[PDB]
Amino acid sequence: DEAYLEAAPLAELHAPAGMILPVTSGDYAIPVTNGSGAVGKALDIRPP
Amino acid sequence: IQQINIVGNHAFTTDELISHFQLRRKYQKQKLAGDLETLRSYYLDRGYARFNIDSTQVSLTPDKKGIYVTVNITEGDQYKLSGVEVSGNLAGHSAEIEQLTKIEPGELYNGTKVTKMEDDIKKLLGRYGYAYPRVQSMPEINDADKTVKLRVNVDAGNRFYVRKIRFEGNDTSKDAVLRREMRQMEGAWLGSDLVDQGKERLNRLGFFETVDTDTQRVPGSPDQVDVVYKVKERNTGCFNFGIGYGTESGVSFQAGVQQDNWLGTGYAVGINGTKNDYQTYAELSVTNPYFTVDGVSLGGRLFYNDFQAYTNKSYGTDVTLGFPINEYNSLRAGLGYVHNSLSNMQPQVAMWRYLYSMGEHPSTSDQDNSFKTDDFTFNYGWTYNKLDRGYFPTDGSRVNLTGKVTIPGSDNEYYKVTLDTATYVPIDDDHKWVVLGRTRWGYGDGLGGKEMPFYENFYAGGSSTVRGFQSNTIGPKAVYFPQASNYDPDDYECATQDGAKDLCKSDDAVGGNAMAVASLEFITPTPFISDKYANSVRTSFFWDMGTVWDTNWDSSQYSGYPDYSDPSNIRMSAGIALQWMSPLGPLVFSYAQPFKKYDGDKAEQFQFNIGKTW
Amino acid sequence: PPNEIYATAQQKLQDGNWRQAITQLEALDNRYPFGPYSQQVQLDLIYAYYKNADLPLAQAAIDRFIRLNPTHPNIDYVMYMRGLTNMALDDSALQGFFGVDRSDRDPQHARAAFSDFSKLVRGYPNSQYTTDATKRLVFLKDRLAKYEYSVAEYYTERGAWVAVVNRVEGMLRDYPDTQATRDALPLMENAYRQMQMNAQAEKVAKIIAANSS
Amino acid sequence: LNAEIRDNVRFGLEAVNANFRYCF
Amino acid sequence: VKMSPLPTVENQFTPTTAWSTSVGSGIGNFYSNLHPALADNVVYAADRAGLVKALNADDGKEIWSVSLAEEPALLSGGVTVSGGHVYIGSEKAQVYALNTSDGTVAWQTKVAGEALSRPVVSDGLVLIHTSNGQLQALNEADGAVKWTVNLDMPSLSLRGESAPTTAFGAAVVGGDNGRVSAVLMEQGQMIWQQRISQATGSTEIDRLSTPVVVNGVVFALAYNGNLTALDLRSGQIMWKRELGSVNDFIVDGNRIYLVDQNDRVMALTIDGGVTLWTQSDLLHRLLTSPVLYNGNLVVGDSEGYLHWINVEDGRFVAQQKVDSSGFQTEPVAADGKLLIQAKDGTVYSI
Amino acid sequence: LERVVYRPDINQGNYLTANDVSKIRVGMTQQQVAYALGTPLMSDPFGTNTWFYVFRQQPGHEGVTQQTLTLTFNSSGVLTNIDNKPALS
Repeated sequence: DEAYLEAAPLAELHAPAGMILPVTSGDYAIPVTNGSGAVGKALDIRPP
Repeated sequence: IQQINIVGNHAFTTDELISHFQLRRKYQKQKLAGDLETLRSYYLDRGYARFNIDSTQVSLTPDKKGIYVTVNITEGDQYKLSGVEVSGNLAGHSAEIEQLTKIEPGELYNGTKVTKMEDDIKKLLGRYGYAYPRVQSMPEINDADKTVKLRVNVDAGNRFYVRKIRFEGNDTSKDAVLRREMRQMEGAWLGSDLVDQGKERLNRLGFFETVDTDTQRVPGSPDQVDVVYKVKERNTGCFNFGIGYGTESGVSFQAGVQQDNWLGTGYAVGINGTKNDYQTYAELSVTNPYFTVDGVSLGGRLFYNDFQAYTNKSYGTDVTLGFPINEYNSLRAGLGYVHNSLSNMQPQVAMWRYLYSMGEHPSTSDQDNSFKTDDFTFNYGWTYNKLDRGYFPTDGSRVNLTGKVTIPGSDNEYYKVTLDTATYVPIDDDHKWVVLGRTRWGYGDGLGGKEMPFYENFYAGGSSTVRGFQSNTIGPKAVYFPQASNYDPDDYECATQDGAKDLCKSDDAVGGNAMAVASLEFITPTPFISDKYANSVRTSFFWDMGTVWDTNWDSSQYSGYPDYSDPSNIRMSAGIALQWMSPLGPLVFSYAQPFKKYDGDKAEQFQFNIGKTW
Repeated sequence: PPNEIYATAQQKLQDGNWRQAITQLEALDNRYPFGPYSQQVQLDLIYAYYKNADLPLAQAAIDRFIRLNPTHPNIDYVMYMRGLTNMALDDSALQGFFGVDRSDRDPQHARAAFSDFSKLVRGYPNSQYTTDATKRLVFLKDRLAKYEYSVAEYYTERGAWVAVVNRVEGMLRDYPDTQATRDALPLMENAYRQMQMNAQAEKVAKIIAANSS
Repeated sequence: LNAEIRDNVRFGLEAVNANFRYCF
Repeated sequence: VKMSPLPTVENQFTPTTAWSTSVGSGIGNFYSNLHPALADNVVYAADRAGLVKALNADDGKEIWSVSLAEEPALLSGGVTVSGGHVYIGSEKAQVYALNTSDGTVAWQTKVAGEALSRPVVSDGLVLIHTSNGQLQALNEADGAVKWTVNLDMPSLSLRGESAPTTAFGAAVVGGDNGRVSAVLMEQGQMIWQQRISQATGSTEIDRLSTPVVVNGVVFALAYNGNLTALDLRSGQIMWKRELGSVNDFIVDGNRIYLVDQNDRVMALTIDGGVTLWTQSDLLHRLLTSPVLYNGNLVVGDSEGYLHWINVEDGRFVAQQKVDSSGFQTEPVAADGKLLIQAKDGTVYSI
Repeated sequence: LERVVYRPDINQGNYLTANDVSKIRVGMTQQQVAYALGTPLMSDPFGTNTWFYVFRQQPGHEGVTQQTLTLTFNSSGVLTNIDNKPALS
């Protein structure tokens, strides 16, 4: 299904002015992309 | 192989020592090492501290006709154990280690006993979080007087803590379902005796085929571990639908669903019913094994049915609360209500005795009658269960005591108590040969001088109780009174006034006021069961007996008919049965031939059912 | 002959039964295992396995394809299909129909899928499938955070206050930008409040207030 | 008058004795 | 899976059977060399039960008996008779010394291994070859051990690891390593060792069963295809041919008569690996070792027949069925008497 | 009312004993402290190098037994302060 396209947006947290949050891991790091391709039912998933 | 020659012995003969060998054939000689270990243990178990094997030889006959095996044994004397010296990093547990080490001076040295002591020290230390102890032991031998002293080097090591408990087999069940069964909490010290509780708990639920425990070390820290459980879900429960439509039945149906795990949530459900031209039935049963986080259970059922001519109907409700009182025992209690009505009853001695005790006065030999009551009752019970399997137990025992008491203000006044027990005793290290005993008892009576209503009477017989007999065949039979039937033109000669002249005996079971049933079964493996079947089908042999009798039967007014007050008329049968955990559940196939029977008994040597009980 | 099997498989793939296409593809691989058509047929079989939900066979076919193609002009297509294959193993028709929340099931497959999509996005930043891959990565990231959340709630109910604190810290390190963390933080505060650790509770309260909305 | 459709899925038509059984 | 030939051999001369008698039950299914022996017109024989008897060599009548068992004695190795003493071994590592006038036990000793081959007697020396590779030299008068030597013991076969022979004061020995050697019998001091055969089938190919010394030349053959003529003072090969079997061979007339692994009968010259003749009519029927009796070779089989073979060209002279149970050990003959014991307890004299 | 329901014992935190508490001194390094006491189970994920040791036991149908120990370390890794809470308020 296309339910994955309804996932909520992500948003970074900030510190309460004077104490930090633990240093995060390098896992589950999502790179920034352009978004030029199609999604969901608009994609061709047949072999080329 | 033709001959094994064991030479060099004086204390023992070949015939006994060879009796513990696996070899007694060609191309099997590779197993010889196991027999040599056996010899090492046999002598090591008798104090022969210097026992060894100097050489062995295996050789072929001419033209590969057979094999000769010869073992050259050096047999020493017997040594006595003078004491045990224990030292090292005992970490405060020396009193328990010493208690586990005490021996009677002069006892014959036994290498296995030494191994057992070492294993017990590791087991003891595991209880306090010493996950990886380092324990070694060795004998010191004084040959001047054949004395052996045992030295044990013990180092408890570090305490371990559990960082995370992870599961990798939950495809359908909720994670919470398994965490509720752990007795080891995270962020606390490890206990081997506490972790092992989990592998029993996950089996008692009956939702899994296997539980594999594990311990893995954290690569970044010398004192922390992870505990990982692996399970494989057993498909549990089914949904059935059928169509009864026909030219005689009209439009009719049957349907229902039963599961011991509903969509993986832990709730048990059962929904059943049917409708046709002659009877209606519906039942709803739902229960929550976990109402609160501490294990309090709550559930109940509603039901309704009716049958047309005699004609009767009933309906009611049962709500039951229950809870554990210790690790193994639990209690149940609850309340319920049932409505019952009867009409067009055939006159019977037992039924009329009931009606007279109730204050009813049905006309003699007259089917034009009715009776109805509203009965409120209190339910209670008690259970015990230490079985290690949900379906095919190998050890332990189970006890289930139940009963009911009427509530003053109700129309009926009665009490009923039943007891269901079973015990499994293994006779096999591999748990393939097992002896299973099963017993059931029940008794009840009225209060206030009134009789027990006949529709709550006990019946026995059938594949669920005593194998080989037709359901409800065991017990007292109905005696009918001679006379207002509408079937006289065509029919029971005792009910119709045209042919009904005197009291008559019959084969119509009425059930009794007391029963006792018991059997013994031998559970065994068979050569025709392959791995596909070895884990799903059980083959057993059995012997069944049972008796049902009528409390308050009065034989003094009936001299030409059997006396039903005698409880000793025990019916007995024996046979063989196969229990198969098919994709549709634990189906039961059985054949038995009654060997002790009484007048009026009806036999059914072959029975089949869908099991899912006992 | 491979030309008739190929034509039949192509006709069934364009408009036809998936099983018939599989049968023809299997006959072609069984009879002509080393011909040039294997460059498309093997892929057609993996694709077909996906369409027929023959997931263990899609995985075996993918592993064999990759072993035989250390490099390939369309290797990223196959990796993408593997990621879809792993996502296909988390759900079931019964959980979906009744509206069941699946975050409490063991996320073994969600992690495997995450790893495959991560490798796809990082290794081929100019891949034509990038947009869909990043949407799935967002979905799966939340899929995992909900699991950690549910376990933390269970332990708060049972009273394992230390397990609760450590599980929520793990959530802070691994999913600092999802909804599950904002929802979990009150559990951290209450767990601290059941122990005499008020100085730490102040810190939790300040974090919650700073990001309140 | 009957069919075997899937493991744990049974159907048949068998006036009639038609039925269906599904196990999880 | 082999055909056992039944040739139409005429029983020429119709050898006359003088008698048959029996002691005990017989060796039966067990492989052994528990052969009877003839000395001073008395035939000595025993079974595994421990029953040992002396019989009159001229008519087969029993003249003396003893029981050596109360478990059974499980006697093996055969009986060796020399001078005034009779020696018999056992699989219990016991060796019994009986006298020749009355076979009551004179002494017995422990040999630390099964006595699986023929004991032999030299000049005051009893040589016992054990199953574990130890060769033990016993004192003929009391069982004392003068010396021992030991060879290596590969995990191969039993084969009745061949008994030692003697020449010029030294023992001529060998074993299942495909090796032969000589040991000085005064000290147990090894003089030389030599290799007869080699094999790549280290777990498949057998190496050795009996050496004989003729005119100072050592003649022996390894199972794995190697019949050799060696010097006596050193492990020096005189000649060799790729022949080999388990059963012992006959040397006489400057000719060597051998039986192959497949029961092929062959006659070779004594000066080289030169074949004189072969016969196959008894081929694939398990044969015992041959003896030379009245100028003709006598060979038996597993089916109860004896065969008289012409020493010149291998011509088959006669055959006669004596005991349907078969023979396992070789026949013996002396002073015109041909004596043989069947697989079972029955002993025949022709 | 709920006093009759069986409740398995609950343990939380690492194991503490006076014999080891008496061994900690200002001036010890983090490695010496972890060695002597064991790996800490709780720390301040948002702040300074502060370690917490909590000993908590809850026997069935009993009260809560708890002790805590707090260690404050500098950025150098040297222990600067030791605090103890032998009982709950």
